Formats: sequence, C-alpha cells, structure tokens
Amino acid sequence: METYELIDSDPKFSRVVRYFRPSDYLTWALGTIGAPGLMVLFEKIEPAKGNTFKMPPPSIMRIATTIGFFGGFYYAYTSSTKRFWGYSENAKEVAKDRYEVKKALSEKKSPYGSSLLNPYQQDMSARNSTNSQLLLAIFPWFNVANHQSHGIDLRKYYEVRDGEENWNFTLPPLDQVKDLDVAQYKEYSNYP
Amino acid sequence: MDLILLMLVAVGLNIIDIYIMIEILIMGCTVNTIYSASLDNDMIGLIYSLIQIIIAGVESAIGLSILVNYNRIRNSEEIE
Amino acid sequence: MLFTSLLLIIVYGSLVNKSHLLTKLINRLGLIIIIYTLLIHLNINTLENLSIGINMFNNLLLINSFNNTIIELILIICILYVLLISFNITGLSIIDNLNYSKRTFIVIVLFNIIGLTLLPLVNDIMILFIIIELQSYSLYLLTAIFNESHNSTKSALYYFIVGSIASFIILDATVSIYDDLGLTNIQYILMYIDKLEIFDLLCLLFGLFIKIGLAPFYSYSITIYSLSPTIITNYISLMPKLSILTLIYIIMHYINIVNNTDLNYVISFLILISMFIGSFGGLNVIRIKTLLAYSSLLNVSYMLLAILSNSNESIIAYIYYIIQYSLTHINIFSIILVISIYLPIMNNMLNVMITKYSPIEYINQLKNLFINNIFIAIALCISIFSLIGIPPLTGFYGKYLVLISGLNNGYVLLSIVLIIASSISTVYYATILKVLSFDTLSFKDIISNNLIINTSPENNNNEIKPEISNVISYVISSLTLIILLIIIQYENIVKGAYLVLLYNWV
Amino acid sequence: MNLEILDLSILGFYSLISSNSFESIAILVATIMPVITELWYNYSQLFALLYTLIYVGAVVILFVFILSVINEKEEYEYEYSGLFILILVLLLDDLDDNESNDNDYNNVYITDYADWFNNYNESDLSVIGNLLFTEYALLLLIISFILLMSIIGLILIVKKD
Amino acid sequence: FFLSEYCSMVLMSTLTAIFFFGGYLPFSNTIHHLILNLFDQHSIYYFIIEGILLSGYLAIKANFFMFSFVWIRAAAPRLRYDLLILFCWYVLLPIVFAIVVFAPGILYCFDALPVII
Amino acid sequence: APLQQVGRHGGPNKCFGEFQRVVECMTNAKHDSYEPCNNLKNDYLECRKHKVERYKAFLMQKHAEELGKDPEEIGAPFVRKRRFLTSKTLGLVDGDDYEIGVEKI
Amino acid sequence: AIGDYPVYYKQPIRWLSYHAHTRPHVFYAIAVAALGPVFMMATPLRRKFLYDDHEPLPANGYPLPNRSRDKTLTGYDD
Amino acid sequence: STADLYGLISFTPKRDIHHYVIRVDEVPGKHFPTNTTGNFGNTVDFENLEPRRKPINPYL
Amino acid sequence: SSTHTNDSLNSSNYVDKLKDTHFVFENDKLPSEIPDVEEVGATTAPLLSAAYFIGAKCQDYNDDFMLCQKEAKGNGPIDCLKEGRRVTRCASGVLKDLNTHCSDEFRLHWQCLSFSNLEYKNCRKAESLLNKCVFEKMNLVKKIPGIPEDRQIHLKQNPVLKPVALHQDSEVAFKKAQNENSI
Amino acid sequence: ALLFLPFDLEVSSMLPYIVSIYSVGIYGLIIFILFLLILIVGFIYEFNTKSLSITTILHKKNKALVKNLY
Ligand SMILES: CCCCCCCCCCCCCCCCCC(=O)OC[C@H](COP(=O)(O)OCCN)OC(=O)CCCCCCCCCCCCCCCCC
Repeated sequence: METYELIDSDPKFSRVVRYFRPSDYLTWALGTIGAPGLMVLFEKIEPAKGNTFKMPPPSIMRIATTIGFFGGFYYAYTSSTKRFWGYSENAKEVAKDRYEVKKALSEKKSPYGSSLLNPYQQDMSARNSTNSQLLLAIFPWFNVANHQSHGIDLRKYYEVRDGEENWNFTLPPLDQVKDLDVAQYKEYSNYP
Repeated sequence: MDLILLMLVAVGLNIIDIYIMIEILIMGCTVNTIYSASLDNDMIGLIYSLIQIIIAGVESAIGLSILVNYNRIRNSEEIE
Repeated sequence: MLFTSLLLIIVYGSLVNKSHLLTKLINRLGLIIIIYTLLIHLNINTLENLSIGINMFNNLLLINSFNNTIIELILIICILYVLLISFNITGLSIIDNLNYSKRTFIVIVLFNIIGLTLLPLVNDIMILFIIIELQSYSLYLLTAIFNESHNSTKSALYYFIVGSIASFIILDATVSIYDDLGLTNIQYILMYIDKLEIFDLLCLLFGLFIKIGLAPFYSYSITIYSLSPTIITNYISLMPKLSILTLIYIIMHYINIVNNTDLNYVISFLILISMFIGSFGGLNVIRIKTLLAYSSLLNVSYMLLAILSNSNESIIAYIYYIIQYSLTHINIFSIILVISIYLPIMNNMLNVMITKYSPIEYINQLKNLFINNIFIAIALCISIFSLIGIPPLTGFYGKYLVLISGLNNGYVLLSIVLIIASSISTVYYATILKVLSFDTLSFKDIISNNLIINTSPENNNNEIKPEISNVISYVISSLTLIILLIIIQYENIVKGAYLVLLYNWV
Repeated sequence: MNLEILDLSILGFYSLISSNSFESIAILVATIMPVITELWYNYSQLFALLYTLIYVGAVVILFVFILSVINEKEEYEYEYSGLFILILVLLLDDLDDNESNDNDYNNVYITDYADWFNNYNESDLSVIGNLLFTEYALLLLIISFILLMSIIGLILIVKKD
Repeated sequence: FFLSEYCSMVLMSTLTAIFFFGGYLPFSNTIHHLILNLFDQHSIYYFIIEGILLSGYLAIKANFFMFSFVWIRAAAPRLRYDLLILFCWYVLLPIVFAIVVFAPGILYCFDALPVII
Repeated sequence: APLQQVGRHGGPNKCFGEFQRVVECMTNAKHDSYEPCNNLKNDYLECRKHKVERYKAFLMQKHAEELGKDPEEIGAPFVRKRRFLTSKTLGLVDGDDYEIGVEKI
Repeated sequence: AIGDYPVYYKQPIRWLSYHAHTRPHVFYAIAVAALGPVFMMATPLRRKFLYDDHEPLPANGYPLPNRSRDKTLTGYDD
Repeated sequence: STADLYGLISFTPKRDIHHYVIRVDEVPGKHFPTNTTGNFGNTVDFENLEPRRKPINPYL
Repeated sequence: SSTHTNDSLNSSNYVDKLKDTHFVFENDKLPSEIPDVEEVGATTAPLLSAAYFIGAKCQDYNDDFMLCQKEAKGNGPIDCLKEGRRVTRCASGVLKDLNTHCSDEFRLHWQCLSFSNLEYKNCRKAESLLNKCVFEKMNLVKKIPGIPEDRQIHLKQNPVLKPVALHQDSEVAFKKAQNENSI
Repeated sequence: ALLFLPFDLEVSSMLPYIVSIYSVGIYGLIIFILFLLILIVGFIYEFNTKSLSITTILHKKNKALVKNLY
C-alpha cells in the first residue's frame, strides 16, 4: 500500500471543493459533457430507431448534461477526498493545510471553526459523515458542519517543517484557542 | 396446539385474509419490541418499533395495489 | 450518484410526452447513470484500503473488501441487463416494443440497485430490516411492471405474499435477538456472540433462504420464474441472489465463531434436499424457464456449500463462482431473447398458445438452431456445457473450487451428493443440446421461409443486412469467449480472489 | 380477573368459524383493539395511540377494497366444522399460554429504583425524535425513500394509462 | 347515529375555539379580573364563578362555530365528493405542507424554537 | 460508536454503564483474549433480566417452605390496592384507614 | 402566439406568469414553502443586526464544577 | 513455491469465543442528546482512555 | 411524561392489575453504624419556593455531594452517605430560617404555587416579597446562572406570559408593601 | 385511496419532530426538510401523471363529419 499523510479523516464540504486541482475541474467538465457524448456514441453504435443515425432530441441532451454535471462533481469530490484521507498523493494539500491551520491558530481561532451545534451534535454529525464518501456513488452525504472529530492531533502543527520558516506564525497554547474542546469546559465538566 | 399448525385453520379462505394474517404476524413482532424496550427503558427499541409500523404499512399498500390490479384484469371487457 | 440521478429521472420521465423512443432514450440515460456509479465507486473504493473494514453512517453500514467486490459485480451485471432494454434485442417491433412500453422500468431498476448494493453492508438489525424491505418491494414492483398481463400480475401476488412471510420471519428473528441482548448494532451483538441463542440467527437465515428459493421453499420461485416475462425472469432470478447470498456469507462468518455444529447440520439438511430437488426436478419439464429455475436452485445449493464451509478456500470459491455464474446466466437469457426471431409461423393439435412476453417458452422451440444460426447455437452450447461443468470452461473451476472448500471442512456427504446431483442434472442440460443440434443432417436441405425473421423487409437487395443487432451480438460474443477461454487468465483471476479478505488479516 | 383473556377467547372462536371476507376485516379490528388497550394500560401509551392513528386508516382502505372485490362466493357456501370440535380445539389451545419457560423470570417480581438526576424531563416521543432526527437520520431518510417508491409503485401497478 | 353526528359538530366547534381562539382564555383580561375580584378566594363560590367564567369563554367561542356550522349549511350548495377529493389533494395538501416547512424556518431564523414550560 | 440503551429522558439508562464497560474491555488493546470481559458480559445481562437474582429468590422461597417458615412472617409487607395506601399503613401520627385520593392529582 | 405555453429557459418571467394564472394551487404553495429555507438563510443576518442566539439550556444533567473536591469543607457534621 | 504459496493463503486460523474481529473503534456514551450525567453509572473516563485495538491491515 | 415505569406510582389501578403490582414496605431502619439524620419534611410547593435559597446556601455542599457521586465510579449511594447528610442538614437549615424570619412571606409564595399549577411565572408578586425579605434577613440572592444579571426572567419588568387568575392574597400583600416601603 | 397510505405514514412520521424541534436544533430541521423534499418528488410525480383523477369508463369524443366526394 502506498499510503500518505492523513490530513482530515472527515474533510468539510467547502474544504474538499476549495482543494480541487485543475485536473479535478477538468474531470468535472468531462463528466458534464461525457453524458451527452455517450448518448451520441450509443446512437452511433446502434441507432435507437431504424437503421440511420438520428441526433437525440434536445430535451434528452438537457437532462443528460444535468446527470453528467452531478456525476462529474461526485467524481471530482471523491478525487479530492482521497488526498485528505492520505489514499492519494497529497503533498501540495499538506502544505496548504498546514498554512491554513497555523494561520488560524495564531489568530487564536479554531482550525475547525465555530459551530451552531452543541457538543453532542458535533460528535453526532461526525459519526454520520465520516467515511461517507465510500458510498457517494450510491447516495450523497457531505460534511457541512464544523466539528472537531477530524482524526488529527493539532500538536503536529507546532513543529516547523521544511519550507515553513518564512511563515513566522507564533502559535499560542491550545487552551487559548477559541471554540476548541481543550479550552471550552472551564467551569463545568459537562457544559462547554 | 401451535406445533400442529392450528393457525392454518384460523386463516380465512380469501387472498385478502392472507393479507390480514401477515399484518397480524408482523404486529406480533412490534408488540414484542415495545414490551422489551419499555422494560429496559430503552428508546432504541421504540425507534425500532416505530420503523416496523411504518414499513409494515408500506407493504400493506404495495400488496393491496397488486390485488387491486389483479381484480381489474379479470374485469377487463368493460364494454361500457 | 444513484440516488441523485434517480430523482432527476423520476421527474423527467413524468414531464416529457409518452413515446416508445423517449422511453428507450430514458433507458439509455439509466445506462449512463450506472456507468458513472461504477466509475465513482471504483475511484474511491479499493481492495487494499477496505481490507480492515470501515464503518459508515453511525456504524449502520460496514464495507470491507469482500462486500466491495460484490457491489462492483452487481453494478457490472446491472449494466449488461440495461443493455437489453436500452438497445434492440431482436430488431422487430412486435417483440422489442415491450421493453419500451413501460417508462417506470428503468426507475424500478435503479430503485432495486440501491437496495441490492446496500444489503451486504448492513451492520445493524434496524437497517437490516429496512434494506431487505427496500430490495423486496422493488422486486415486487418489477414483477408487476406489466400490469396488463394476467400472468405477470399473478406472479407479483405470489411474490409479495411469500416474500412478506419471509420478511416477517427475518423481523421476528431480529426482534428475538434484541429482546435477548437489548442491542441493535451487529458489532455490539458480536460481543455477546457466545450468550445469545444462535438459533435466533438460523431463523434469520431461514427468511433469507426463502428469498433465494432454497428448498423446501423452492416451489414459488419455480412458479414465478416460469410465469413472468423473459425480460423480467432474467433479472429477478439472478439479482436477489447476488446480494442475499453475500449477506448470508457474512452472517455465517459470524455464526462460525461459536462453532455450533447443530446449526451446521440443519443447513446441510437444506442443501442436501435442494440438490435432490434441483437435479430430479428438471428431468420431466417442457418449459425452458422452468428448466432454468431448477438450474438456479441447483447452482445455489453449490454456492451454499461454500458458504456453509466458510473458510479461506470458501471466499475464493464463492467469489469466483458468483462472478462466472452471473455471466453464464446473462449469456443464456440474452440468447433466448434473441433466438425468438427463428420461430416458425402458422398459415392444429395441442392448441399451443405463445404470447408476446415469452415467445420462447418451450425447450423444443430451440429446434434447428444449429441450422438457423450456427455461431449462436455454439454460444448456447458453450454456456450449457459450462453449467454442466465441462473443463476448461468457467463452470468447471466453479465446481472445482466449491469442492475444495467443502471437502476441506469435512463435508464428505455433500461433496459426493453434489457430484451425483451434477450427473443427474446433466440429463436435462444435454436435452437442450439434443434439441439444438441432433437433427441437423436430417433437416439441412429444407425450405424454411415461415420464420419470424422472414417477416422483416429488405433495404436495397444490394446491401448486406445483419440478422442480429450490433450491441446484443457483441455481448453474446464477449461473454461466450470469456466462458470458453478462461484457462488463459485463470491463474491471474484466482490470485485476485486470494486478496479479497473477510477479517482474515493474519 | 384479567378480562383480556376472555376477549382473546372470543376472538379465537370467531377466527375459526369466519366464512366471508367481511368477517376477516373484522378479525383484524378485533385484534388491534386488544393490542391498543393492553399497550395503553401496561407498557406504552404512546404506541397505543400510534397504533390507532395508523392502523385505522389502513383498515378503512382495506374495507373499501372488500366492496370492489366481493364476489358472491361465500354467502351461499356451506361449512361443517362442528361445535364440539371448535370448543375442544380452543380448550386445548387455552391450556398452554406460557410463551416462555424461564419460571423464575415469569414468577419472581422485580422493581426499579427512581433517581432525581434527570431534571430535564420530557416525553418518550421527544427522545425518540431526538435520536431519529440526529443519530439515526439515515434510517429516517431511507424510510422516506421507501415511501417515495411506494408512491411510484402504486401508480405503475394500478393506473391503466 | 344522529346523536353522535351532532356530538362531533360540538367537538369540532370546540376544537376550532381551542386551536385558534385560545380555548377558555378570557376575551378581556381586565374584565376577567374585575368580575373575579368580587368573590373571596377563600370561599368555594369564587371557584364556581371562575368555572362558569372560563367555560363561558369556551362556550361563547364554540357557540359561534356551532353557529357557523348552521350558517354555512344555509348559504352554500353541496359539492360533489369527487370534486372534494381533488380539492383536498391538489389544493389543501400543498398549502398545509408548505406551512409545515414555513413555520419552523421562521422560528429558527429568529431563535424562537418552542419548548414546553 | 452509536448510542445504545438510551433512557426515556435521553441520557444513559440503568444498564448503559454495564454495556459501556463491556465495550471498553472488549476493545482494549491490553487484552490477549476476551476472557477478562466474560464477567462484564454476565453483569450486563443480569442488569436487564435479573435472571440469576430471580433464581436466588426462587431458592429462598422454596427453602423457606421446606422448613415450615411462614411467608407472611419472613417476607415484606405489601399493599395491592393503591387506594388503601392509607396514613395508618404509612405510619403517620394521626393516621386513619380511610382511602386516599387517587382520582385526580 | 397570443396564449402559447412559455419556454422556461427562454422566457423565465412569462413562464412564472403562466403557472400563476392557470395553476394557482401549485404556484403559491411552492411560494409559501420557499419562504422556509429563505428565512433560514437570513439567520446569519439576524445574529449580526438584531440579537444573538440565547445561551443553551442546562439540559445535560447537574452542572458538575470542573475541579477537584474541596478537602477542607466542613459543617453540618454528624 | 506454488504449493507453498497456496498453503499459506488457504490456511484458516481458528476462531473461538476468545479471539475474533470486532469492528468497534471507540467507546460509546461520551455525549448524550440530553442528561449525559445520569445515575453516574458511566464509569469510563474519556480523559484517560487507554489505546484501543487498532485493526491490522495486511497490505501495510 | 406519564410513561409507566417500575419505580413509582403509575397512571391508574388498571395498570397495577395488569402488572400485579405489590406496593412493598420495609420495616427495618438504616443500620445503626450509619449516623442518623433528620429528613427534609417540606412538600413540593414549599421546596420549589425555597429551591433558589437552598442553592444559594448549600452550593458548596451540593457540589461536593455531586462531585462525590462522580468520583464514586458506580459505588455511589454507599460512598457518599456522609456527604449526603451534610446536604440534608443544610437544606433543613434554610427551611428552618424561612419559617422563623420570612414565615408569612414564604407561606404566601408557596400557597400561590399550589394555587397556580406550581408555575413560577404565575407568582412573581409573592416571590418578589419573599426575595426582599430573605435578602434582608438571610443575605441570600436568587441567581439564574449562565445569563447576565439583568436578563434574569424573575426580574423582568413586562413579562410576555402572565397568570390568567390572580392570587388575591398576593395582590393584597403586594399593595401593602407598595404604599409602606416604596414611598 | 391507495396513495392515502404512503402519505398518511409521512404525516405520522413528523410526530417525533413536533415534540423535539428545539433539541434537534438546526441539524434536525435540515433533516426534516430532507424528509419532506424526498416526499415532494412523489407529489410532483402524482401531479404530472394525473394519478389523482377519477377513472371514468366512458369517454365523450367529438367525431368530425367528412364527405368522401367524387
Ligand atoms: C360497539 C361494539 C361493536 C361490536 C358489537 C357486536 C359484537 C359482535 C362481535 C364483535 C367483535 C367480537 C369478535 C368478532 C370478530 C369478527 C368475527 C365476525 O365475523 O363477527 C361476528 C358477527 C357474529 O355473526 P355470527 O352469526 O355469530 O357468526 C356467523 C354465523 N354464520 O358476525 C358479523 O359479521 C357481525 C359483525 C358486525 C360488525 C363488527 C365489526 C367489528 C367491531 C369490533 C370492535 C370491538 C373490537 C373487538 C372487541 C371484542 C374482542 C373479541
């Protein structure tokens, strides 16, 4: 197995789309035009009516383009998800991920973001959405919440790696970062 | 009395009477789920009971439509 | 992708006007949807990553490399089946218009594919019951898609009643387990595998055995497959078995942890009876679909022996057997749909009545296929020889791999009985071949202008007009050569089945 | 005296002697009513009311189908039975009503101890909805999917067009 | 049957007063306090009057809808039931299911999700 | 890890703690086999059905019969009708045998 | 072309008018239902311009102080 | 080599009630929708949870 | 919540008949090794009326008793008997002080709660008098934690929800203090 | 009448949400909408198919009178 660095065991929907490579957009376009193109190919392989070629009606090409558009995004979404999971090469995504987290930590802001959900719902949302991309071909389900169950330890952002000295981020301790679990239960142990 | 299949005499001699037996048999499963969930003070069993009731009602409708169309097929001349 | 594209197709089908062409083009959109579903699923699911077993959706589902292979097989076979409704099977409108007259045909298939793929993944008793209903309901709706057909509706009534009784048995088994343990998640229930009543899981298997047509519950499936249209019988006789047998394998994988030999004996009793009925049942029959129904019952008994043994050799046997049997099933029904074009026409004793749903209904309607189309007749012979288990066809290695797993586990009786069952069932497999070819010389110089194919016109009398459409011909050619020439790549294919793991690891 | 035993005794008698399809649609209602009442008085009043809300709507639809399919067959037909064989059958059945054979579980009474820790005190339906709409939301969304399939399924079966 | 049908008319009239007109709540809080201040709360006569007052508010609202049952009978002609099915399934159901989505959205937007108290 | 054994008020019920300690034992990496978690499994099942505890009560009742002990002299006093949970039975200073009100709280 | 059926992607405004005149039971039921999610999308505006969200209810049991037990507490002894 | 390779792959190690694979990664009950602190019968400390049994990936 | 359970009185005697319920007593006292403590004798309405003064007086002992329960790790009811006795005595001390210092003001408030379905919103006027009397004589202030001091519901000037029926005694006692204290 | 049963179950499925609207918060509200949006496709389907009409057995069609002149 050619495993790589784990970035996010449950990447948020916005992060997955933002981290699209130019090829991911290219495949999104290929899916969008691959569905009308296959309708032309199937007619070319064997005409639907009779024995002569007939272009499929525009209404069929309209619904085909929509089906391909969703299919192209689902393919691109799974292509970008593998980089977060470490299944696919993600050297570029690690550098971008480290810059964004260190930038947010230096601002004493949560790398995950503030959530409308209470501690139970953040945990419940992560349980529902983590690894859901494995069935994205069957039915959709996305991480659209700011939970903290991402399968990573934020202490690994406190070691400077090669090519990160020019960032000059001064990182505070984790108990001063707003909206994190380790800085939330101050007065009561069952209330954030 | 159960092992000699006494329940086969209690089921009526129409296709709809078989439908009623199926509903009663499934309703026995839900009553057993409610009984266990209440004793344990477990809401997961009651969620299961609610799912069984909704699903059992779905197949009741699907089976009825098949029987409805089956009767239409017999009354097909419809010269009127 | 499946769920999202199904909603668009549901709405789009109800918007545009009703015409045969539009329904056929909507079916081709369903073909593209399954292809994209396969591409997306392949892009994200890989055998090496799923070997451990990954939980999804609050542990309601659990996908591993054993589940994943079956999901891809289901998608691939569903692709081949949709080509039947998305392209011309015969090219003559009196026969082919049936596949385009129901706009909800493709919608029901997409509904059932979702149920087929999710069922092997179930990791909770609540979701096990929900999904097994989702798969069953779609099968009933597909069995009744032709609601103007008396036999099609009668089959759906029989299917609904029997399949509801099995579902209640399945529900009753899960309720008993929940009553014992108060738990719903399968992995949680595995922690108490030594304390719950293991026969509560045999009741769960009994409901699953009804849904695959195992003896003694074989009667309804033999009746339903013969009464349903050939296009419907092709789907419903194969698709439920791909998912339910995979689920039975996973359940039997958990059952073997406690090693209850009493449970192993009851299942062996059902396998033994099904071999006897599957082989002797088909000896005196005149319908081809009734014959294939017993063939299905027999091949399920072979797979259940591998499922019952449930070892490392059983994963390879079941995985290879289910793949090669699905292709043989697809190939045979493709030929049966095509060869209706060679049927003689009247211009009479026994008052034989043939309908548009099943133009090929009797075994002796395959007469003189060796004369009408030698290449197709050979393709049908290769498939039938594969079911017989003639080496080096795919069907031989299927029986060979099943025997290895069965004999490795001490199932001496069932291994001997199946080999006797194979010999008995060879009698009615050979009868197909006898009908195809044995009267070739005593009929070679005869004038047959009374065929269904002769009703078709001719374009210019200077062109070459192929007698069979392009897509259906290429599929039959591809599958037949795969069945014939599997010896070339058998070593590489079986090495792949070595990697498919179900919590083996080390 | 547990009068539910008598109710089920009468219901079992009428299920053996039922002849036509109207009597069967009455055996169903004569079964849900003992279930609803016993759930109301012993285990769950919430599910006693859910049964009434859902099954009654199913019963009337079931009844209206009987009107469209009643086919004269069993009004004039004859049954034999015998009063002695009916009552003897019901007597033998009544002898064994122990669905479980754990004598201690069936004879020894138990209690629970209340605690005051649950100060946020709400109904069972609020907790059921809390879990169903958060943790088992997939189960709810599949059920919604199955209900959609039934809508399409009923139309493609019944509608001639 | 006649008794039960008119019992249902009273029930649905009283439910219209409960679901939309506050049930037994007084029309005027000022007048309700004025009338009840004449009677000592340490005497049983206060609770008789309060029981008459509160039920009177419910009676007045329910009387108006029992009047409305009679009022619509004397003004409108009968509608065929096959038209009633189309009216309920094509008009009333889409509107009611719109409000079942409308109402929670409004309350969430203004942080006013209801609780029992 | 999905929630199991949820009480009627949304929190853990009586037997959740037994179930939680079983999961922690079975999933701990310090255990070579599942033998250490066998007593925890019996405790969880005892929390739900109390089958062994009911069995102990069966022995005590039976053993008291064979020695002639009176059930009403060694057991615990009880009342079967809720209306007769009277102040005299409850032991109040000015108690009475008149029925208590249970019609409307 | 006085009363033709508008094409939605060519004449979106006229397409809306056709359904609002001929199928009011469809046009206005959707219009009411659209106001649900639209208000849910206006929630961030309220959190910045009218008033903030309330403090969550103490519905997670008794609030246990996040500290160690006071070992010098006395009073009301046996 | 071919005989040796098949002997390794086709060997099925024994499973009993003492050793088998359970796919549960974390202990449940850290959070409940309401009333997380019930009868204080939850004795599992999520602050000092011991390492879990990580599943084995044979291809890693 | 009216769910039938096995830990308290159920809805009706038909529930008891189906369950064959036995209402069981135990004549044995607590073992003599455990120190004795007098139980709290107040009923529902007085306890709810005194809830926020028991909280403001026994906060250290209430938290210490609950923190003992968490540290008990299942052995709760046994290991926190000593802490529980402190809680009972402290709560009885508050009720004792109410009956000697604020007796009329206290009895006024929980007689309104009995008159008004035990809803705090229905008895603000009597509560205000009791809060004023307790603060002067016991130095206890009702505080609802987690919110600003000026957003406490019991201090709201113009509440949206008000009692339909007015407690006559509370109206009279509120007027008397208005004309005599806030001149 | 048959389609009444699927819609009746859908209405009965909202009962858990009615008494738990506050607790589930925005997460439950979005799930509630998703429950209703999937069922609204059934409503679109029934409208477009005209499945909720009355199944008459007679149909009144206006024949055109034409003359095959010579
Ligand atoms: C308000 C009270 C309403 C009921 C009062 C009438 C009492 C009659 C029995 C009520 C239900 C008891 C169990 C019966 C189940 C249905 C079996 C049946 O067929 O109905 C019995 C009725 C008697 O007909 P009979 O002449 O005795 O037998 C046929 C002889 N060839 O044959 C009939 O077809 C007549 C049935 C009339 C319609 C009854 C509809 C069912 C109502 C049930 C509501 C109560 C639920 C059940 C409670 C009792 C449970 C045993």
